[PDB]
Amino acid sequence: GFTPPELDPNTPSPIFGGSTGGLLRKAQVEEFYVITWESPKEQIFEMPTGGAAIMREGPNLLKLARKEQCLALGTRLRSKYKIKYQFYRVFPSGEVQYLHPKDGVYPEKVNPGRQGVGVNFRSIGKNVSPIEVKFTGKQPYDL
Amino acid sequence: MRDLKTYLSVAPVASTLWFAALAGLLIEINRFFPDALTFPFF
Amino acid sequence: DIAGLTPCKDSKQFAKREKQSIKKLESSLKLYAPDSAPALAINATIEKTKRRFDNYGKQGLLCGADGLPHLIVSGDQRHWGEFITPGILFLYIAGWIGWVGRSYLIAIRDDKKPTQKEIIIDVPLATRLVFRGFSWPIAAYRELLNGELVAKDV
Amino acid sequence: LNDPTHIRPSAQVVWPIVGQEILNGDVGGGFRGIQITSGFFQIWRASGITSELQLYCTAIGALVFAALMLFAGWFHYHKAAPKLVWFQDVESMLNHHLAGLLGLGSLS
Amino acid sequence: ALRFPRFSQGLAQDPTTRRIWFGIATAHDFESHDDITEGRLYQNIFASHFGQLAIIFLWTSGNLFHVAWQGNFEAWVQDPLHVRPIAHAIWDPHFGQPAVEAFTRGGALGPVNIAYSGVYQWWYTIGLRTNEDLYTGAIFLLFLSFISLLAGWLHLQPKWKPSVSWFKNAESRLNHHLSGLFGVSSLAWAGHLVHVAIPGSRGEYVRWNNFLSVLPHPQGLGPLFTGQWNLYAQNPDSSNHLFSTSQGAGTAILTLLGGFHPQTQSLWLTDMAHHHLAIAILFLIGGHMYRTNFGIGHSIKYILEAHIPPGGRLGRGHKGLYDTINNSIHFQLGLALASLGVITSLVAQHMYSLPAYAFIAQDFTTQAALYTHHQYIAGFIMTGAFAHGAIFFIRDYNPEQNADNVLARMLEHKEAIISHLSWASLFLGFHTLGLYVHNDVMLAFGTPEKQILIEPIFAQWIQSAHGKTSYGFDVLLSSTNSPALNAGRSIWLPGWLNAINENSNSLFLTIGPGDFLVHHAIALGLHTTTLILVKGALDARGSKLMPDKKDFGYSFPCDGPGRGGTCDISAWDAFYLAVFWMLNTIGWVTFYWHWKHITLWQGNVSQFNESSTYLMGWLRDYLWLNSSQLINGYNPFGMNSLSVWAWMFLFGHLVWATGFMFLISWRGYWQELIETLAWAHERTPLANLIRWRDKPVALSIVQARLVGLVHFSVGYIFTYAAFLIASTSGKFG
Amino acid sequence: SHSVKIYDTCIGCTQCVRACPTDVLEMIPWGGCKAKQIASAPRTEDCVGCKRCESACPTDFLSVRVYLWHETTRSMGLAY
Amino acid sequence: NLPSLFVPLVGLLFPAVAMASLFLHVEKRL
Amino acid sequence: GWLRDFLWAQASQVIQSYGSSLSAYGLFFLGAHFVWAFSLMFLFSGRGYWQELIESIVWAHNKLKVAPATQPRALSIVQGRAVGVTHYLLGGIATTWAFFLARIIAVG
Ligand code: CLA
Ligand code: CLA
Ligand code: CLA
Ligand code: CLA
Ligand code: CLA
Ligand code: CLA
Ligand SMILES: CC1=C(/C=C/C(C)=C/C=C/C(C)=C/C=C/C=C(C)/C=C/C=C(C)/C=C/C2=C(C)CCCC2(C)C)C(C)(C)CCC1
Ligand SMILES: CC1=C(/C=C/C(C)=C/C=C/C(C)=C\C=C\C=C(C)\C=C\C=C(C)\C=C\C2=C(C)CCCC2(C)C)C(C)(C)CCC1
Ligand SMILES: CC1=C(C/C=C(\C)CCC[C@H](C)CCC[C@H](C)CCCC(C)C)C(=O)c2ccccc2C1=O
Ligand SMILES: [Ca+2]
Repeated sequence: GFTPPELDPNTPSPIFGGSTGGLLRKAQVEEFYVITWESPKEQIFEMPTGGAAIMREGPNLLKLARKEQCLALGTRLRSKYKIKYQFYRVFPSGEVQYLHPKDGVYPEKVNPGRQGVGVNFRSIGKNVSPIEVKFTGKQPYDL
Repeated sequence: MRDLKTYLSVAPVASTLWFAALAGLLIEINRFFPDALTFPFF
Repeated sequence: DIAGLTPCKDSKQFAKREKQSIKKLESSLKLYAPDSAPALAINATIEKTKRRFDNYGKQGLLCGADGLPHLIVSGDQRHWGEFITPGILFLYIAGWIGWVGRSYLIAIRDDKKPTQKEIIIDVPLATRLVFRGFSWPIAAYRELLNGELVAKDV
Repeated sequence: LNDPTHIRPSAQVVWPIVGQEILNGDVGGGFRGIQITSGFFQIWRASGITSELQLYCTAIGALVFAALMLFAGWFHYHKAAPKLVWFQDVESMLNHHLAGLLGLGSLS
Repeated sequence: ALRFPRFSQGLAQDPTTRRIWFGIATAHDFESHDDITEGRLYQNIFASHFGQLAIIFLWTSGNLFHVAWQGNFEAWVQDPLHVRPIAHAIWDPHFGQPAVEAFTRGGALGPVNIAYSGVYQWWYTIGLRTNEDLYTGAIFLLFLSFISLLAGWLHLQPKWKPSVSWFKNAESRLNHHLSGLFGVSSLAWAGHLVHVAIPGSRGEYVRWNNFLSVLPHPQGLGPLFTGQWNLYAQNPDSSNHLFSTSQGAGTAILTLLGGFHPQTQSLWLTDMAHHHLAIAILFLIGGHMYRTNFGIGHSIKYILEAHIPPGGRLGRGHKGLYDTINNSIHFQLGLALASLGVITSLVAQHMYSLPAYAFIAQDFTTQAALYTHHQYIAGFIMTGAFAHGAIFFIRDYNPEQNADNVLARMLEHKEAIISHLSWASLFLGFHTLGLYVHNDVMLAFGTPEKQILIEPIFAQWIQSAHGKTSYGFDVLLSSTNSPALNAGRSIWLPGWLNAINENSNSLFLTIGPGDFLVHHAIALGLHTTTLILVKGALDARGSKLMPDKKDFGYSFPCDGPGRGGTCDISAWDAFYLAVFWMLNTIGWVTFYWHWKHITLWQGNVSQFNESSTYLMGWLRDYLWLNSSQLINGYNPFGMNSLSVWAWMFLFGHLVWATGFMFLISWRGYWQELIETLAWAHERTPLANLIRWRDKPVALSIVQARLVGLVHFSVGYIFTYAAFLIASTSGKFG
Repeated sequence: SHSVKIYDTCIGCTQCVRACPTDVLEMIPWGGCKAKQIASAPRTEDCVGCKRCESACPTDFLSVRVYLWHETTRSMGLAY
Repeated sequence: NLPSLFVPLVGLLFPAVAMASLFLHVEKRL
Repeated sequence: GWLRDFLWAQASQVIQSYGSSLSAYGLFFLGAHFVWAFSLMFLFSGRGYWQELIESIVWAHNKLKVAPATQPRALSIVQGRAVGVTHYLLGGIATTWAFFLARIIAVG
């Protein structure tokens, strides 16, 4: 059992002068992303989009344009610094969707509450020939 | 000394020596037997 | 003669080519003092030209209307010097090279690090093996019969 | 050097092996060879060089300096290899390349 | 579905510009459309066939209309050798006065294009004489186009849409196609020749009004039924004959003369009628082979099952091939395209050597244009044939149902096949290039006598076998005591031997060492193109680098940078690579043909014979030399009619070069660039009032391979076409 | 979205998950190998199709497969 | 006379109409 | 005008150099064209095709016991690009080289 931490607005954002690498209309009408982390101090870190920003001591909130930017920055926060991070997807309705770490456990560490998806129980060479799924909507790897 | 002979056995060096010898040979053959579209000795 | 050609010894165009070449080199020769080294060089090229055309004429090469040798590769016994004989020589040398290289690869294949001798040549082994190519046709024929030439079930 | 407006500069001669001696063309001065477009004749004339002997001496000096440079490479990698602080002395380097290298070179 | 493309929901849901592009490029790949069935597949194909036929009829109708309404046809018939035919008129408001003047030619009232398709000679030869005849033709073909649309529409409604079982009735379709489509059509064409074309060749104008009054032969019908057919071969046209006239006119309707008409330099019309009649009989009798509804004939399946050699060197032989082919439309399209490409090259090789149309052999720009045309068509058709072999192996091939038959054994020893194609291509390449380079060095060093010039003595011996005397080999037909010479002396051999030993025509042209070398380049191109396509088809289901490739489809970008890197690993990529080699091969073929003929037409055959043995000769004495009039089609001093070919010549050079972009630059560069451009648009005042409905993205990986290949090919074809036509027509000789 | 599948040749070395730049893959428990874990692709709607996972797999042949499929804003990696 | 009608008809009017129409069909949303 | 009055015109010397001392520039003209076109093989293709083809060739060598221990591999994607651009640049530049030198040595 794991309860995703809710996104807390009014969480401070890093010190940064602005860049052309930030959000666009996509964030207004489609979706954007938010990564939060806890920092032990004020540090300089490389922004996945602009140049250099100053991570604030304590909780940090950072809105990014793509999920991959959140995961890249988080990978670095966990690597260069030793910082726990989470990030979420945010729709223009205000709805928030917690994304990562999905279990509260990082996905490279096996966690027992996890259900198999897209797992085929056979060697890859035992997939059927296309002719055997022709005119059916299926793909030989969907089995 | 052993290491130097080893270096001289390496692919590019052995290749330059080998093809340089081959080139001198073919050059001298075309020097004593120039032109020649055929094997004239039959 | 063959293919409507004429022997180069009988070709007017062939002799016209020799003439125009020699007169060209002599036109270059008129510019230098006859004792000078450029002069001796152009004389050497002239003698080499005469040797060339005279040899092509002697050894029976047929000429086209262009006055240039054409080679008869059909196998006609009058022209084996134009392909079949140098061809057998080639196949002997190429078979030599490939047979020796194959001998080397077989010799180093069970070494502890085979690639090590492929980038740094074992020259003693190579020298031991180079003269196997002298008898490569007997060796390869005997291997073909014995079943050592081709890998089994590949 | 006698007749510059007519003779073509040629500094390479080929061996007569396979027919290639045709590349030794008439460049003037009773000389057969390859015409050169590098410009060394105009440099050598501008430097006052007259005889082939002076060119020999320059080739020997150049060869000696090739040996000295090669030696210094081996020496400063294997014997006396400068410290990192030596390289980072940028003010010293710029001062010596401005005044020492370019200045004393141009003056010489 | 919900929007374009309606046949692909995965594409309609794409928010990028890609949705549009891939909607176009996938519109005809019916098997990949949503909710596709076999019945829908076959029915859509069938209707598409009617649509194609309608396009073809409408196109020929247009050509007829334009020749009749803006062309020279009536004037051309009176003087075939001094009237430039007119394709159509030019109304371009961009013309200056000099273009109006310079393009006004062929005896017309304004600017026109000279036709190089050769339809004047064809329509003249088959009996058309007046513009009125051409209009009747054009309206007839417009009618046929309409009825094609009508049938295609009809067979898409139920009770008129056929079952797939009907499409898979192969024996019946073969019987009707052989006996009816091939045979009866040929027989009817012989009819048109003897009733219309031969009379028009003898001065008689036979049309629909009077063709019932006129007899085709004075004794005709009666010697046919008696079985004494030689009365039809009796009185042929005289060797002194004027084609539009009754001078020298005979009465024979079916001959086997064997040569050419001395005036028109083309085949005898009685020869051609006899030909179509005879092969028509062969197709009629051959179209009764297979079994349908009457209890006689063959089961193609049973024949295939029966052809399995004992000793088992072909394993299970041809068992299961009937279903393997009948169930796979890609296998069928592959066989059709392969055969059709072979006979397309065959048409190319036989129409320049044995011209069948009056006064076409003297029009040199037309002969060159047609040969080039059909050779490039044949090349593309061949590459497509192999493409659909590969697509067959991916989509339709059933390994278990073809177990241990010849087809599966192709896959089983694919490395021997591919490796030996590699060997042949390497041998041909090494030695052909080596001999060319040797000869170039000899001519550089001033010693042409040192070249390696190999006589093409085998082909020369074949030409002698045909009765050519240029080489004095004294073999059959070239020798007096040969039974082969005796057997045909009374029939075709006088005309044939007469034609082959005439020095003006292109019938078995004299060949020398230059022909040897280019023939080995051509061998190289056939072998390398074939190597690429065969490796692509046999590795389409998988390789050691991608063993599961069949699961990824015919066309995919790649398999990522893992396992060493996998770009251009798909079968479609093998096609894409092979098209370059085909353009190269047909480039060599057509360079060869056009240079040999342009030297023949100038009486300067020696220039080819001496200059084709070294590559600088090709660069200097063919391309450079014959670009002279072309590149001066317009200049600072004025223009002439060649300007349209000069312009086009550069156009191709441009398009070709543009292709290089898509082929050398790859996607990620452009995707990042476009991201900066999206930022730019959103942050620019007034302009950000305008929003794109589709997210601008860089072209796909495969899409760029296709777009760049298309630019490369369009530039290729248009460049060579401009040079060909300008260099020939500018001289007309 | 691109399809991503795991095959029971998987030995549970976790490298596909470690390589993934959009967090598509997880490690779930399993009894078929010694590491007692097998990969899984529960979030392929975020899959961009870069095949870093495939570059990371040590199994011969691969035990992750990325079948590039219907494109989306997320699969095209668009930040706009 | 007729080319002065049909050349702008199929070289200007027809491409404008076809491009606009195809643009609408391609941008439609159901 | 560039195609005609510059390239077509001024290339006559290099395509007419055979039989003179400038014939080396004719040979380098054609050879540089050759390596430039040769680069297009690398620039237009990709290593997956080549590695598969090499799989068949390797099969042929193992059949005769002459497969090498250093396993043959197609060039890397990056190396494909580097080879490609290197031959493209060498071919183009040397082509213009031969063109220029023949032209200006003859008519200058
Ligand atoms: C004279 C004897 C000598 C000896 C035995 C060594 C020994 C060694 N050197 Mg040293 N060195 C020498 C001279 C020597 N060096 C000289 C003269 C210089 C000045 C250039 C250097 C500068 C130097 C450096 C900077 C380094 C070494 C390094 C090394 C070690 C690595 C092994 C090696 O160099 O393989 C190399 C084998 C070679 C054959 C190198 C050939 C390079 C030549 C000079 C290029 C020739 C250019 C060529 C003409 C281009 C035309 C090509 C055309 C035909 C296509 C090794 C123990 C390296 C090291 O410390 O290893 C960690 C290191 O980084 N050396
Ligand atoms: C299908 C073959 C074909 C081709 C390639 C051409 C080509 C050409 N035509 Mg022609 N035309 C054709 C058939 C063809 N035509 C037919 C069957 C007719 C009716 C007898 C005409 C009557 C016609 C006239 C009156 C004129 C041209 C003109 C022209 C030239 C300028 C283009 C133009 O004005 O639009 C073409 C105009 C048309 C009326 C063509 C449509 C005729 C049929 C119905 C084609 C079907 C079109 C259909 C709606 C779309 C199908 C797409 C495509 C496959 C056709 C051009 C070179 C003009 C010209 O000569 O300029 C100098 C000119 O004035 N054409
Ligand atoms: C001038 C352009 C050019 C050249 C020379 C080649 C050359 C070749 N191609 Mg390629 N190709 C090209 C363009 C070119 N291609 C283009 C534009 C494309 C589209 C991308 C392709 C795509 C392609 C494919 C898909 C395939 C080929 C294949 C081949 C090989 C065919 C077999 C052969 O001819 O034996 C050898 C011929 C040669 C001409 C080699 C020339 C070099 C000789 C050996 C020089 C000898 C070295 C000499 C001593 C100098 C040494 C230099 C020194 C610095 C070391 C051959 C090496 C096929 C293949 O691999 O065959 C097995 C193959 O499948 N090509
Ligand atoms: C021991 C050397 C050797 C041997 C015996 C063979 C044998 C063969 N090769 Mg291979 N090959 C070799 C080296 C060798 N190759 C090398 C080094 C390369 C990379 C340049 C290739 C690349 C190659 C290709 C692309 C192809 C073959 C093919 C073939 C087969 C047909 C013959 C042929 O086309 O020759 C052609 C020979 C070459 C293209 C290059 C040969 C290089 C030299 C001349 C030989 C190597 C000498 C070696 C360094 C000796 C070392 C000395 C040792 C004693 C220390 C044949 C079984 C073809 C095939 O698959 O047939 C079905 C084919 O497609 N080979
Ligand atoms: C009777 C002949 C025939 C038939 C019916 C087919 C049928 C088919 N082919 Mg095949 N094929 C053929 C011949 C044929 N082909 C030939 C001759 C070649 C060699 C060129 C190929 C090579 C080939 C490949 C590589 C592929 C197909 C594919 C397909 C399938 C889908 C085509 C599609 O929807 O794309 C729609 C086509 C277009 C939108 C055309 C646009 C692009 C063209 C080429 C540009 C036109 C040139 C330019 C505009 C000219 C104007 C220049 C201007 C300056 C004047 C389809 C079942 C595809 C497939 O589905 O694979 C499974 C596939 O990838 N074909
Ligand atoms: C005698 C009866 C008969 C006839 C006349 C036809 C005729 C035809 N059928 Mg059909 N068919 C039949 C019975 C028949 N069928 C039966 C009984 C079945 C059911 C078993 C089928 C089922 C069937 C299907 C499913 C399809 C056809 C199709 C076709 C068309 C092929 C396309 C084409 O134009 O090629 C014409 C062929 C020729 C003119 C002869 C061959 C051409 C030669 C090889 C090349 C040129 C020769 C010569 C040198 C030309 C000189 C050139 C010069 C004049 C310019 C064609 C008109 C296809 C089609 O297009 O659908 C509309 C198609 O999809 N048929
Ligand atoms: C991949 C594939 C495919 C395809 C393939 C192809 C594409 C092929 C081709 C091919 C080709 C393209 C072929 C060709 C051929 C030819 C031939 C086989 C020939 C014949 C010959 C002869 C026998 C002749 C003879 C004669 C006579 C008759 C007379 C005169 C003289 C002479 C001798 C010439 C398929 C789909 C199937 C399936 C899948 C796979
Ligand atoms: C006589 C003559 C001719 C002809 C020829 C022919 C026609 C041929 C054939 C040939 C053939 C048809 C052959 C075959 C082959 C097969 C196979 C199957 C193979 C094999 C091989 C191998 C196995 C090898 C091995 C080796 C060696 C031995 C050495 C080196 C190393 C190696 C391993 C490579 C001509 C006229 C041109 C010219 C004149 C003379
Ligand atoms: C032709 C081609 C190849 C094949 C080319 C290769 C593998 C070049 C290597 C060939 C040389 C000849 C191998 C070297 C052989 C050794 C030097 C031994 C030679 C033996 C003596 C003669 C010295 C690629 O690998 C490739 C990869 C990516 C994009 C495009 C391409 C590409 O276009
Ligand atoms: Ca003739």
